[PDB]
Amino acid sequence: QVINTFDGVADYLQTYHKLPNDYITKSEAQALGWVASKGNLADVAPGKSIGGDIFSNREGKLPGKSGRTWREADINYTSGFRNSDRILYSSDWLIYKTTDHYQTFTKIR
Repeated sequence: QVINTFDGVADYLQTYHKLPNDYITKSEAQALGWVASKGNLADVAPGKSIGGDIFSNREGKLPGKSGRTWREADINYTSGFRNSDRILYSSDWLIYKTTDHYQTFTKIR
């Protein structure tokens, strides 16, 4: 039910080409009552993590291709304020990780 680690998610993405069922976008989350400054995501959407939004890369920290879109998902989230862990996945399925809020990324896939 909750796939939120870098190998589990990497996994799921590669096989299903979509995020597991416990991910919702910032938008859906706001729709449910999340108020970032309150750190209450887990109170309005228990078991969910933020994920699925476009990640821009206009800074080219990630390999680019004309036509490639990047998406991100929060990793290791249980509750509270958001952490520094993220999964970055492309259109054409390259998978990267960041543990320092996009300071650096590592190829996973």
